[PDB]
Amino acid sequence: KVLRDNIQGITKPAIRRLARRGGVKRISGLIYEETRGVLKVFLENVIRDAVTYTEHAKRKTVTAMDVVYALKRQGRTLYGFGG
Amino acid sequence: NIQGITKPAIRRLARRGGVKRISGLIYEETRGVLKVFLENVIRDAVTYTEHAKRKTVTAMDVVYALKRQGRTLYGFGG
Amino acid sequence: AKSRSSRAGLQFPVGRVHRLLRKGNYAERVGAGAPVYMAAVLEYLTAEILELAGNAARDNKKTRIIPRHLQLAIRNDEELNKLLGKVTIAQGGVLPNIQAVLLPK
Amino acid sequence: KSRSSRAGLQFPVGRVHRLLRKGNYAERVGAGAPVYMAAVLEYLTAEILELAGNAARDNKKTRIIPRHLQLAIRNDEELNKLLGKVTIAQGGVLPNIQAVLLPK
Amino acid sequence: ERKAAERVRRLREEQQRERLRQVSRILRKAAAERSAEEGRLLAESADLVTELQGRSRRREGLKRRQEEVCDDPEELRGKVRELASAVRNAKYLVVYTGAGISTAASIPDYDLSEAEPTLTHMSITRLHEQKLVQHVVSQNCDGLHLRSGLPRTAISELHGNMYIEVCTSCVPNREYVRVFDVTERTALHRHQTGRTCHKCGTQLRDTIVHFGERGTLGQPLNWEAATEAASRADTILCLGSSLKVLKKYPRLWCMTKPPSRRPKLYIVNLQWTPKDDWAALKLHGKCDDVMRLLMAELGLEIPAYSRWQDPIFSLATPLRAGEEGSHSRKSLCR
Amino acid sequence: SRKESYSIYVYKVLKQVHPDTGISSKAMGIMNSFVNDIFERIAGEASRLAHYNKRSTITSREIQTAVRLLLPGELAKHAVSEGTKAVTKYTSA
Amino acid sequence: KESYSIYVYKVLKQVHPDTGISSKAMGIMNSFVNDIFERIAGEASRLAHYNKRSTITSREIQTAVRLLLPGELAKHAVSEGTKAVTKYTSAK
Amino acid sequence: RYRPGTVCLREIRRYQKSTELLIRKLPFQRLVREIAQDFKTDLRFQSSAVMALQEASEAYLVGLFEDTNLAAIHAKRVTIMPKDIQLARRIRGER
Amino acid sequence: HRYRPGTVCLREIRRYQKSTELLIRKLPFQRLVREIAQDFKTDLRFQSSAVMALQEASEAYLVGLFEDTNLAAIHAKRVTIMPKDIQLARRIRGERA
DNA sequence: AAAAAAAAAATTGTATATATCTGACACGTGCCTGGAGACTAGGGAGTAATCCCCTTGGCGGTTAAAACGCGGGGGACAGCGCGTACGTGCGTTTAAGCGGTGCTAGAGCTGTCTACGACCAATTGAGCGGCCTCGGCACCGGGATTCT
DNA sequence: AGAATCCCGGTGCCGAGGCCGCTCAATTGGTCGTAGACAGCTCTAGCACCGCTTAAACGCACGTACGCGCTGTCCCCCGCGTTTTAACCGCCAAGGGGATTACTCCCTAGTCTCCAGGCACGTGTCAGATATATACAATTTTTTTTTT
Repeated sequence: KVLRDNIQGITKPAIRRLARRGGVKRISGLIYEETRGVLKVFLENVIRDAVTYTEHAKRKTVTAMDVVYALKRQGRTLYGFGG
Repeated sequence: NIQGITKPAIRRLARRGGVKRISGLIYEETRGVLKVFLENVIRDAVTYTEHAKRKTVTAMDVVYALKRQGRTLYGFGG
Repeated sequence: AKSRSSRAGLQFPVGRVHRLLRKGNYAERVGAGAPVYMAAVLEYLTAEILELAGNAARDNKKTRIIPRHLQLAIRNDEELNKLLGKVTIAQGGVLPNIQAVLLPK
Repeated sequence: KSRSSRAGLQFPVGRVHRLLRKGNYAERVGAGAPVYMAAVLEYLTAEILELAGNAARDNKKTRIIPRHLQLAIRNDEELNKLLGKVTIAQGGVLPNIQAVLLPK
Repeated sequence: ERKAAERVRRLREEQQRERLRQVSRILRKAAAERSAEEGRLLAESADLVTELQGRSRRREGLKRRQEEVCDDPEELRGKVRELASAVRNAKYLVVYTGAGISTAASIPDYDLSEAEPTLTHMSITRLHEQKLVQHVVSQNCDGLHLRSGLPRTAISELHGNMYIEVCTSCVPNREYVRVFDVTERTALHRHQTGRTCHKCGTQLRDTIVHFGERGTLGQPLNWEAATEAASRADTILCLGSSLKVLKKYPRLWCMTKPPSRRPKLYIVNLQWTPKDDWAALKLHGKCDDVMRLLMAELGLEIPAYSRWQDPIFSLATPLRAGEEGSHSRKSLCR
Repeated sequence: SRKESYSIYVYKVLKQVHPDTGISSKAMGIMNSFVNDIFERIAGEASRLAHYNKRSTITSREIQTAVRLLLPGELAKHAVSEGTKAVTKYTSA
Repeated sequence: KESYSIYVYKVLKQVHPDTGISSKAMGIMNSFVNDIFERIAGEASRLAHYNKRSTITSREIQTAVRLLLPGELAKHAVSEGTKAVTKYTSAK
Repeated sequence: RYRPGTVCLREIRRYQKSTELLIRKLPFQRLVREIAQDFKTDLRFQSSAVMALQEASEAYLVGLFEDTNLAAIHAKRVTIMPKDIQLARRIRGER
Repeated sequence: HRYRPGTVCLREIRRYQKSTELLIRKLPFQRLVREIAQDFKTDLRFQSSAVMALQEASEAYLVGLFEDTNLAAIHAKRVTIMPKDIQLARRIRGERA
């Protein structure tokens, strides 16, 4: 099975909830698609770095350690997942 | 002592940034921000200074200080 | 006293940090007093963070500290924010803040 | 008969070999790794100098200036991404005027 | 300032917190259970137990407000004699139907068709034929007041009469009556009767308004008519009202105009309300019994409700074809 | 195999500061990340500046300078003093 | 002091024989070459640390080149480096 | 019915006090699998990595969210518009 | 005659984006560098290279701040800069917590 | 007679007390591996002497740069009217999420054995310091084109 | 018509690329200790499926508060002129501190041996979830009273 039509998997109420955590009172009707695009580009960046870290070790399974190394490579060190 | 940066100089360096109009309350905040970044860089440089047992700070030490903040500068022995 | 940590009156290991220093590819030889300094500064940082974490814990009538509590502790300190305003904490959230212009008049 | 010559490359490799060994990077160094590092070095130098020369010829100049290399490093998106946080000596900025600031 | 200073003022904040929590703890337990030496901090903080007793007594007062309060029948009948004098002397007068009258008529306190006009509605109608009462505002949405024989202009309902439906299409609007209640067809956020006019041919809109939407038609129920009726009255009366529905809309009372300039207002209710203490004359009793006794001083008999005598059935237009199966509740029969 | 951590030592300092306070596992994870991160950071600038002045040895001085580098004013003033008294206590005996 | 001036000059003459260059721009070039040196070697070093290895080879640095550099540039660099190392190993 | 805005602030504080995870695991996991299969086919992922991606994406999006909130309030507005996010991303240093 | 307000502004924009010369006078800069540096310890000596490095680094960072503020201002539906734009820039870039 | 201010009540979240239980934290234990005690050697670092490079300092010219005033015009800002896009609540549909159940690709460790990298003496050339010579480019100026 | 900018020519002037000479560093060569490539065995976690209960997403409609356009105002920088001023250049003196070399002490690395501290594991018990059923300060809105 090949995966398609999944960027729409993040739903409008989810983005509303995220904006409320952001401290926003009003949401425009043209925000969701561009938030989707920003999420898509950042996800592609992080997955590319992580997957490269993955084949570097001659491994066929992605590791959360690879994810951590990538995320601090973009200068986004994350706490509580080891390292 | 901080007044040594004249208003025309600030106007010109705002021009180089592409600004057309300047308010009357800009100069003091520009002076403050330049003061704080200068004090950061000079702290880093002077610490690098007393580490290696010398009484005069060199330019390459400034290069070290600026490269620490991810502000690398070229053309000075870097 | 046999352990080096007890010799200097520190509560983090000296042998472990010294071994990490030697097996770290930082310098081919290492001094003797460096691990003591490392343990001391580690004491200071861990103690100061855990103190404010416990303060936050007793603020909400809770006897167990959670990374939310540490998030609260780290976001309300001026200097420690400059330490680690760069990092991200798991399930930490954000301190409440509403702009005064957003309030009803 | 130098290693740079038997490799076909230009930048030194034995120099790279020593500065890898004294670099405090590993207790041991591989053999062909500095050849790789030199090759990628010649690459990046080749395209940066290519675009710098294009900029210089675009200004009818036979010599290079930090202004030309600044223009070269700013016009292309990939090198901009690589040279993101880097501030260049005597480079300047790309001329840009925003649309609605222009007179109607 | 100094980190030591940070620690010390944190400590003084801590001692403030501990003293507040321990004064709270001393307050919580009763004085009788505790020892004599204990509670001296509570004893010197007599203001604390003072507002504690204040909280207890205000919750008790709220409970008294909710629970039904009775008055002595003889003082009630004397005050009703004064009420009879007041209702006789006034040339124009307004009476406000209440939720106590709703409970007497089985309408929920604040189906509908099966409900019949209560004896309080009988007495109000009798006052209307005697013309002592000129206008009436009804809390209840039943329309049982119309069944009682009230003139439609004389009675104003803020919720709306369930039997009556008014078309929103026409600018003057078209008024129809149906014996059966329509709440079964109608739902929240939708305002349509679903019954086409015999003449216009457009779907009617029920005069009742649900919760959460605004009625845009003044013909079914006229606000300024009620305000003018209140203004014209020499005195204002209310009976058997929990008042919350009438609390919702102030204009029908015309509470807006100053208490001095307005006609004097009196409210009678078995359950306590703010207008009860606002009223100069207060009477605690069942609304039906009070109205019967008021009729007794008036010397005029209470009417008896009859489906043949109920105006709504004749005022009801014939139902549209096929609408019988639409409504879940059967049509009323006179 | 065996895994190295700082659980016993940080738990000891928890007792030293707060004898009557508990702890959670995610808290242990986040503090372990904190201790690691600060350790490689400080050792990093120490190694850089040791390379910088052409010295092959690492001692208390370069790491004291590193502490005064990354740590703000009052925190650094406290850290240098505590480290000095600690090192003199260690070397005295 | 050591610098890469002559080698860069050879690169110029192999690409642009009829071109003259100043000294400042050469300083920028030297700083640039050193900078990519620390980036590439350092990330190779953390790669060697991560996989619990103690030997530095062509693999970690080639993965690093894939890592820091864009697609067309990355594939060009990896291809040239592989051909260069194969040429180096061909002759002994 | 409450006035417009009280519910807004209610949700604001309700989710500011909350610390949990705000995107359904299955759809975002499907998305990461789809976006990752373009680089090497027949990939296998573990749970720790996907929750790491959860947390990182949530942190970034929240951060850029208050950034755009500041940008919008600077624009004498209470409404947020796409120009706010384009500004925030341009001036943060990406793109 | 009198030029309309803006023509000279565009002219100076064009001339200053075609120039690379340092913009502020050097002696006041050396004065300020000395008079900020002396506070940490007394009797310091400086060389020209460090001073010019500080000069041009500061010039570049500040001009960067100004295109940042210019984008903020044009987004603000304005043609005039105000301090709140600089405050927003310091918010975004994160140097000020 | 109308507007403003204070008080009171009703909302509105906001915070809370408590009975049961449950799974996770804390404490006890064996042991085994890293840390500690002792001795040796050797190279790195601390200390003394020199110099000459460089930084600080002063002074006269002049000259572009800075400072101040003033008329004026475009820009900021407040207010008002109006259309609509989004908050909000309810009925309906859907898929996330939990619980087993099973399989297997795949990570991890163990053994070895050979290929590869470190170390050191010889040695030779490519790279670095000095001097040059001369041409590419800056400078002042005249003219060619371009918005206003 | 008009100032500002691009364009062409002439002249001077100091940096750039060559050339000479030498010295440390790259290269040969051999050798010995050692890391990982490879096979294989194993055990565990990710994948796939199924069934079900339910909480969330969606579609819709209604209202209303907000963004936006327009108009008026007033007001505050801009361009230009004129007086003021200190920046910069060039030159000259002097002393400190950076850098280099020589030398002798001593501190880390390394090795061996032995022991005790931490880790994996297991079990008890109690703090917090979880549901249930309630208080409660802030607030805010409406009414009533007072003042002009």
